[PDB]
Amino acid sequence: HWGYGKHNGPEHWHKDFPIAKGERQSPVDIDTHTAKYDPSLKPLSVSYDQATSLRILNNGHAFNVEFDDSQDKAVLKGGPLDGTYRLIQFHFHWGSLDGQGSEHTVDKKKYAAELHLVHWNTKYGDFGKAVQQPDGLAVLGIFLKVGSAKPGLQKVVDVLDSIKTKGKSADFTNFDPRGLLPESLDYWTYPGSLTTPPLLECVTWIVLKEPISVSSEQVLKFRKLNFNGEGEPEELMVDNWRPAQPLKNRQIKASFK
Ligand SMILES: NS(=O)(=O)c1nnc(NC(=O)Cc2cccs2)s1
Ligand SMILES: [Zn+2]
Repeated sequence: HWGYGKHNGPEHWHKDFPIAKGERQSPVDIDTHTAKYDPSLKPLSVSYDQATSLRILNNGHAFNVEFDDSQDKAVLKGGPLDGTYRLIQFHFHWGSLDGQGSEHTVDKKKYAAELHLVHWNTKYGDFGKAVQQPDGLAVLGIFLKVGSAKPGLQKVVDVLDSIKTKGKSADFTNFDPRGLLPESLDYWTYPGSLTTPPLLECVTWIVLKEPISVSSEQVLKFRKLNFNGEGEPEELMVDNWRPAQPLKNRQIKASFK
């Protein structure tokens, strides 16, 4: 099955998922000088005050913190979006070294990790229907650099020992995702895809300009997770990022000058 190793990594995905070579694949390199300011772009509206987190799961590729999305509790609106997108889960991609780990790059620069807050368009009724639509998802992407600790990330870091291996889950209630956001909501936006199989071209990507800083100890704990299940040979969950894909016929728009 697919993964991030030598024999099943991103260069192999197209064999099971031919859309891997499609017209709107993600991630991409964000060339900041080529991105065009669009003064018609609205400010982002992030309303996470009523967010209800449920649990955290190691899925063998990353870990997902999942939310109750059966009501408008945590929603993303505005920006390039029409309508309301409901938060369903967040996860990260990270490196084996601080010099790599992000999926999007900025003028070819790689960050240590990248946070993805995944939202689905409520007009499609549920996530499964939404991913079949070109405007089905909105993923808010936030870069992580190594520096000062992010206090709002610590509760995530501390539960990771309980989900070390593939298939392990733990209760994860009352987590506030607002503690993962940077100060500024200036963003770049472009139409793209899921960055893991099935690689569906259903995502409006909104990537924040300002990274958050996390500590060396915090990202070190991400790297102690396992791709494998318990009782299988240990393989550290690191470098679970897809590299930049061709931009093709797309324009990246910026919300800021
Ligand atoms: N890296 S990414 O954000 O582009 C993604 N790639 N695949 C994804 N699949 C899902 O979010 C399905 C799930 C919904 C709720 C729990 S899992 S997100
Ligand atoms: Zn992701």
